[PDB]
This record gives sequence, C-alpha cells and structure tokens, in this order.
Amino acid sequence: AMCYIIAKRFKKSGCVALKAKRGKELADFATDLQKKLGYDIQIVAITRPTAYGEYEPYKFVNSFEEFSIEASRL
Repeated sequence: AMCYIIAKRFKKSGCVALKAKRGKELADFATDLQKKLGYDIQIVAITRPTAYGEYEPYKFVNSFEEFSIEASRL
C-alpha cells in the first residue's frame, strides 16, 4: 500500500514528507536514515497528512534523495 514517510525533529514543529510505497526498500531507507540522523529525529510512516495535523507544517518532497537532503537539514 502507499504511505508517507515523515522525518521530524521531536523538539521542532513541521516535518518533511514523501509519498512512498510500503515495502522492503522503504523500510531499509528509513532504517538507514534513522541511524544517520540520530535519536533527536523521528522517522515514521503515516497514512496521510490530515490524519497527523500535529506534524504541520508539511514540506513535501518527490524523491528519496530529496527526502534525505531535507531530513538532514531539520
């Protein structure tokens, strides 16, 4: 199924979001990025932004590479 993968700093408002297919590729990508960014950053999959208004404002990106760049700037 489809989801959004989300990166968010626990102590700051807003997030980075990428629409993505659930699967092993996404799980590996998210696991690797979680290691690089550390414990202060949350990486989570959600169904859709309106179900998670607490992560606003959303910055949407269109590739894994752009997601990694923007997540690292949080």
